[PDB]
Amino acid sequence: GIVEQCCTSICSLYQLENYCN
Amino acid sequence: FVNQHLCGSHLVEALYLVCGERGFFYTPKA
Repeated sequence: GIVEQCCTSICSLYQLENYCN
Repeated sequence: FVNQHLCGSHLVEALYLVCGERGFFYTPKA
C-alpha cells in the first residue's frame, strides 16, 4: 500500500497520484 | 516535498497538496 511505497521507502509523485480520487 | 520518506501527517499533507480538489484516500492498512 501507500505506507510501503511512500513511508518505508522513498515516495514519488507518480505513486502519490495513484491515491487521488 | 514529494521525493522523500513521508509518514503519518507528513504523508497526508503531501496527498492533500498534490491531489487538490480531486481529493484522495488514505489507507494505512491496505
